[PDB]
Amino acid sequence: QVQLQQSGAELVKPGASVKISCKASGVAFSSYWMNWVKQRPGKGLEWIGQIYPGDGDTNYNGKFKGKATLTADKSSSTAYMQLSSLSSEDSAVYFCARGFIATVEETMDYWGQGTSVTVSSAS
Amino acid sequence: DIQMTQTTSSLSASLGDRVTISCRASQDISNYLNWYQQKPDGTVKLLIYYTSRLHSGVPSRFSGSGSGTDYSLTISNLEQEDIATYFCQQSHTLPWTFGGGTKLEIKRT
Amino acid sequence: TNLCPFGEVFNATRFASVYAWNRKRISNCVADYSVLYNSASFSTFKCYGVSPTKLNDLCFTNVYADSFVIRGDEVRQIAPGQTGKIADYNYKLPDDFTGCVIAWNSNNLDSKVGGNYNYLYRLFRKSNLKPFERDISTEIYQCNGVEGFNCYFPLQSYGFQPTNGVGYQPYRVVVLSFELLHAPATVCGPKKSTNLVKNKCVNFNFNGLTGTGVLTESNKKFLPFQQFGRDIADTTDAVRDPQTLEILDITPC
Ligand SMILES: *[C@@H]1O[C@H](CO[C@@H]2O[C@@H](C)[C@@H](O)[C@@H](O)[C@@H]2O)[C@@H](O[C@@H]2O[C@H](CO)[C@@H](O)[C@H](O)[C@H]2NC(C)=O)[C@H](O)[C@H]1NC(C)=O
Repeated sequence: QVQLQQSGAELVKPGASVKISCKASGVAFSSYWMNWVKQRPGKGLEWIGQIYPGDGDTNYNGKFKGKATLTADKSSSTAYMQLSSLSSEDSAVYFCARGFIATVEETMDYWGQGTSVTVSSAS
Repeated sequence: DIQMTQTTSSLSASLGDRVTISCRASQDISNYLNWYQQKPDGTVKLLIYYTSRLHSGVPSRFSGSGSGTDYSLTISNLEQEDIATYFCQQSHTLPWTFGGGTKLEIKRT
Repeated sequence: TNLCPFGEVFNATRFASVYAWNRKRISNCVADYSVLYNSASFSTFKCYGVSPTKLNDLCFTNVYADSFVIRGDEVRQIAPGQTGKIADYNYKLPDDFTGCVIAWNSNNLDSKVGGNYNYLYRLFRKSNLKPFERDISTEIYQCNGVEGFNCYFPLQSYGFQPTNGVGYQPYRVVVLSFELLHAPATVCGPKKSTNLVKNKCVNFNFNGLTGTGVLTESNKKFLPFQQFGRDIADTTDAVRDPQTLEILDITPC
């Protein structure tokens, strides 16, 4: 079955860096775009970025350019997302989706379970 | 980037009634719009692509229409599991944007 | 009964460059191309050897699909008997070309804000290339190394920015080629076959071969690959039923 599984919730101190893995099972992971999307609670979806595992082609949103880094792992078929210079506003739910092509456009057909990341200094 | 707007932030409807969710775009995007549905638990799945194509496994009670800069998703008969949040996302220009999302409720206080 | 994909031909997240046009073979399927009328609303969809509507009633022996991406205003180069960089240096069709051409705008998919660089094309070449010929070699054409006076790099990439006006936006092109009615059929649409009737004047359609007559049992012994029977008059005498393997003679009414 086409399954996109992600890691659990993350607790990150501000200013640190965090890695999120999205692993694809039952998919030719190296032939379709991986789109990463951010959702703050009560706010609309924000398209963070997109990577092509086949050759490492990446397209980054202007707002998130440089802040987030996307890498591919062909062997384990996993897309890694690295967040640097975390602040409290970055606390959100991050989704990984597959960019299928309907011969005219690109659509995010299959979506992951979503990783909740919270940035704070509480115990 | 293309500005994506949903006029109705939320709406309440009864079971089995046709429900229309609008989506207005700042710039013409032809019919390069996708409708996604997110369950209250957080699970999200594709619903409609290219504004009229029904995705695999999706009940036929859903439909899409529109052109130019205005589109709409229509539920012919609302059912209990259809209660979710619907997002319209463009694909005309590379910085893709999602709508504000519309949440459905039952007619009650 | 098999359904050949048409997915990795059309539904592909990254088409190849024109100079390296991707070639695919399709065989042994119920090619229900009926999706291709309107599943994408192509800008150009033109067919030479047969009208697109009639294509559901023709059975082929081989189907080849060529997928690539070309500059917008250059789509007209894809027609047979044309001239120019695209039609002479990296892709050419025969004059008697059959099969047909589909092309649709793909500005959103292929264009990049900073200028796409995956898509290349051959600008310099020693001489024109024969139809359906692919060249990938990247030596320097008119000189050592890679650069110099008249020592120019053969391949250049379109600056596919989204802001480019119509005629510069990248267009995705898929070209189908298939032979008509000389070999055992391999690819064609449903044309759901009915029961076969013998010794009665009926019309018949066997693997695209259409006619009218009376079908009778025959003792002629064709070879395993032999399908059609012919006379000195070059008419169709005997044909072998595709479903079950026996030979039937045809007699005019
Ligand atoms: C291009 O693909 C579509 C498939 O639609 C979706 O594609 C992927 C996102 C996949 O993960 C699934 O969610 C969907 O199937 C083809 O259109 C449909 O294809 C399916 C085959 O499973 C078929 O059941 C439907 O009837 C097709 N039509 C619609 C309106 O859903 C389309 O055919 C593909 N392109 C070509 C040229 O074949």
